[PDB]
Amino acid sequence: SIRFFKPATRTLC
Amino acid sequence: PGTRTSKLPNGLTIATEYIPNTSSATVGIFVDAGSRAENVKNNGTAHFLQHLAFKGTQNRPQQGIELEIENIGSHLNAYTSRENTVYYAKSLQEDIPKAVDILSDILTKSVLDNSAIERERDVIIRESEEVDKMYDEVVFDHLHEITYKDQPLGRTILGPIKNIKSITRTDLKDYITKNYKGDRMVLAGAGAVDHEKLVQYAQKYFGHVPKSESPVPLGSPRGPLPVFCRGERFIKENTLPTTHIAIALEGVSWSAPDYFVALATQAIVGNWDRAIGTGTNSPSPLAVAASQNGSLANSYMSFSTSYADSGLWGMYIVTDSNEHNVRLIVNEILKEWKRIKSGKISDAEVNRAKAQLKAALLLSLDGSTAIVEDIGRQVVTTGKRLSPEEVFEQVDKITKDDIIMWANYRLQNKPVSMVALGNTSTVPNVSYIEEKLNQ
Amino acid sequence: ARTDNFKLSSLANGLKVATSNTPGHFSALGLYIDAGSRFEGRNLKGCTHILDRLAFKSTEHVEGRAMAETLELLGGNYQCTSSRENLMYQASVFNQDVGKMLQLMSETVRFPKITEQELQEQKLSAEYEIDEVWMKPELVLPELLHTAAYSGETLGSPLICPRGLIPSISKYYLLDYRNKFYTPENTVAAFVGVPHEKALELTGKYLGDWQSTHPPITKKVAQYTGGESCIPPAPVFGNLPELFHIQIGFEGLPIDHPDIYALATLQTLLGGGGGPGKGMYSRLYTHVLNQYYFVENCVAFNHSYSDSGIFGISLSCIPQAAPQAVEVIAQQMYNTFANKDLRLTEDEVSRAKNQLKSSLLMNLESKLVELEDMGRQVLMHGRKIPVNEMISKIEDLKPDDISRVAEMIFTGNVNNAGNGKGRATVVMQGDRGSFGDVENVLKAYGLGNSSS
Ligand SMILES: [Zn+2]
Repeated sequence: SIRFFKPATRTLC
Repeated sequence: PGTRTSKLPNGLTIATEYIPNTSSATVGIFVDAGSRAENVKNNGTAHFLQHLAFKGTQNRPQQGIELEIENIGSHLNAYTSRENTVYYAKSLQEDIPKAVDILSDILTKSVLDNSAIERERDVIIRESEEVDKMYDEVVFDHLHEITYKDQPLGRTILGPIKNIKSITRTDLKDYITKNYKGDRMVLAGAGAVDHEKLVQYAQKYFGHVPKSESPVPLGSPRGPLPVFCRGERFIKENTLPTTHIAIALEGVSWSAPDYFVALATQAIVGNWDRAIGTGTNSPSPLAVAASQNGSLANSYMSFSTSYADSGLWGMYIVTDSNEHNVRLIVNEILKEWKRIKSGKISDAEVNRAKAQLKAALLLSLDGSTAIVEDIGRQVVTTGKRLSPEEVFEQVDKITKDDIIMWANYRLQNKPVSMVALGNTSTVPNVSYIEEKLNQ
Repeated sequence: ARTDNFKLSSLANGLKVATSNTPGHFSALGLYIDAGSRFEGRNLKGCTHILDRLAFKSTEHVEGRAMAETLELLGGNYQCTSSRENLMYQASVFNQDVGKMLQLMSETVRFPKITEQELQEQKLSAEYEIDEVWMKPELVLPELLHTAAYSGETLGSPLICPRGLIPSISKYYLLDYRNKFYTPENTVAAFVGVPHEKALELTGKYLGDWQSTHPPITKKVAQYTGGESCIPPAPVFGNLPELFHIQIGFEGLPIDHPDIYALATLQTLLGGGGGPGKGMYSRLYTHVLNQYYFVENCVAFNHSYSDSGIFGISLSCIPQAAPQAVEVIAQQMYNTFANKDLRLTEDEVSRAKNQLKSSLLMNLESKLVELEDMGRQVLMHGRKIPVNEMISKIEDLKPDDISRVAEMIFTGNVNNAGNGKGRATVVMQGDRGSFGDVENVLKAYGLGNSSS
């Protein structure tokens, strides 16, 4: 990565 | 010009931002659900649902959804977080209604075939085994478990293997029945979109959704505030090459008045990588120390997580399991937070941080999808959307003083929770950390 | 032109100034230079890459440190990149900062200092970058493809600079390159969300007095030759499965060619790969990925440039299957026009058409993408094709159109300015033998052209 914010999430990616 | 809003009789909110000179758009349904709406034996359902929503509905068999979307060149995706469940679509403007139709169909009229539910238990397991390979992911899940001890926010999104094997179609249908209420969801759209028409389609395809009997505005408090619990969990793993540590303190929620100030402070500390540096022309005393005499770690990353009623703010560290004394890098980090608390920061670094912050929150709102992301998440967790211009204002007004104040409030005589995975022998205690920080 | 609010004009020194769209939450701007690795010849090899890695360092009027700090203060969302056909400096900034960003951009474009130290750093750093690049098949195969397709000339002139040639890139050669390509008449200043009037004002202020060096015109047309090449199997890493790779192509079309939309539709129809809408209903998926799993990847590619292009299919498989790779690919190409029983269907074509319109339009939702596409279009043929026109040309495509174009390409019947051969370009990584008599299989399927 490089610089900011961070929450968890699961995706049907 | 700005974000248009309308509310359906069943409580559903429709929020929109038109983008000139476009012929495509994004529409998404946001539901205030996620894993924080489950319980211990329930844990993992919302995510399980997301998987099944793509397996077929009362109106369209699985392959039917796929082929239909692919023929008009649209895209369909979904995700689950601890706070919500989101299903969304990208399509040409001509297909917006088709999009709303399909979204509502997958969300509320999904088949949930017993055969499907059993085959899927394996996929979800496989998925679980993959997350276990992402050390950062692992560390933060444990951190949530101990920090929000025995609370909703303390459970993971995927849930325990135990639950993945035991979830039943009944569990699934109950979750849907309990949580899917108009007053608990937002239909957000941006791009080549007509607000009035979208509200109509909303009524047409989502009108049938039940209103909660005890409706509450999307912003209003879920109930008893989550409580931050100090604690520590050391996960010894001598086989791991790198060690991972996360240190947190109670942070800020989405609507907190000091929300942007908290982000500003995070940015002043910033990140650092042993190979790359800071990605800043001028590194902080912390970054310099981290890199000196052999390096004190592989990398460190300041983080901040927010929820409607709570938040976590802290540092995430990565060290060489065989080369680093974790204590040393922790000391430097605490030294840096104290520097801020003592006001020993320059106008320049404060300005650097505000600039970093504005770009990160604003220049990133580029396509309709990112904009729907912002409209949707803000309204569903907060009840409103601060506009880009409003956010700019909020960041721009931050002062050196605001930051010094905030740090002295949140990082002095407050509890901290910590998690360490890998070579734990060199990692300091949570009481060690508070002692040095408050000192 | 009309709805995009696109306006174009020139300064007296020839610098073209292009603007589009209307005021928004923020703006985008950039300088585009008609340069790239295809103009390096053998004498300036590696100069394009080093100059772009040197972007935004010290200039005659701005100390290196101040340049960096000011760019941070502007949000730090800026970059310089280059390719075979382009060299660009771009950024998105808040509306009130357009002028300051433009000033810095013209400082690094007109008055770079390029000190001994700065150059030494980028050179030292380029060696390590090349070493990494050579371990990535996704980067390496396409490189080999171009080199072979044009026999190392222009479009096939190395995009990855040979390791041994880096230390000899001197300030002298960088200045030579700059004096040949960094002239106002070879540059475009583009802005999105900035009023044309304002843009002319700012451009004139920072670039108006810039004068040309009137260098010797050294721009050769691309001559497709086609050809063959094979590098050794990659090293067997950890748990990773050993794979062989092969790319097969033919001369494609120039990006402004009239059948370009048919050809991109063909590309989409083939699709391939390694939620819904991800192209799982494309031919390469259905006829290859789903049929053979000794195939880990299979996709169609379409490299299109100003005067030529390379069109074809890429395939990655298990060492054991290599012997069948060529035939598999040949069949697919054949089945797009020469198989009466697998003619391109209305459904296939209609879906491909919508997926093409879709990805173009969605990509264009991004200001930086609108910006880059505008800059390059103006740089190339001095006009910005209006989106409406683009969509129309796609929607009017009919299955026969796609079939005609497929045949033209695979028959080796393209007639670009460079008057290319109709010979296939076949490039691969693995044991050469494992692939068999490549040319024979292709001829067996009527692919290519053997008679001039
Ligand atoms: Zn999942």
